[PDB]
Amino acid sequence: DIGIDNLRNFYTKKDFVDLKDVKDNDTPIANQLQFSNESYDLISESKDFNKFSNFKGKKLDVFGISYNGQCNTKYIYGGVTATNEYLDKSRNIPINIWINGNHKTISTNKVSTNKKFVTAQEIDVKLRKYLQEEYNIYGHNGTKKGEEYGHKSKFYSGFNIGKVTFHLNNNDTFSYDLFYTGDDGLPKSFLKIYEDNKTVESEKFHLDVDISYKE
Ligand SMILES: [Zn+2]
Repeated sequence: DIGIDNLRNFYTKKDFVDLKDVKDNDTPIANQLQFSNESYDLISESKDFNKFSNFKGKKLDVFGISYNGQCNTKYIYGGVTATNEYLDKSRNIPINIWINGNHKTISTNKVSTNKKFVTAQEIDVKLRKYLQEEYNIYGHNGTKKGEEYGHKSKFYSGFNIGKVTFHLNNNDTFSYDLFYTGDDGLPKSFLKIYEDNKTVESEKFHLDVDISYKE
């Protein structure tokens, strides 16, 4: 299943997109923003055409996972925020985690943001990299961390079921499946979850994470 190696690589090894104060190119394309550098163009795709219209030609930040495009292009789903408000300090997002039923609470510099409104993508990708580093959820993390959970899953890990829930202060929520591989195991499919360019107010949410196994 190609999705095993692609989740591991795209979430936990491949460098995230992280652009600050970059100008969108203001093309006529309604569903795409575009950011150029000397070697390639990054195209962000979204279904939030109203947001994209407001962002055309503006100074923006971009964060998330890109995947290769033809010739001189790379793609990301969403990932875009307005460069107008930032917190004074990065906020480490509190994480309530249940690991095979056992609960703990943690915060870490590894899951943090200074954006007043952060994409869900930025937080999720940071979180999954942290979960891989500490719990080896996708297997083959290259350290001894998470050996205690074993290697029974198809990832060579202790886990094959999991969820991240964004828990907003008003007890609205939304969730992503930590082991979703899309229709074909390819990033162009599984990253499409981020195409809404959903954001959250960084000071006013926390994360609930559940990871477990069923044979
Ligand atoms: Zn909660």
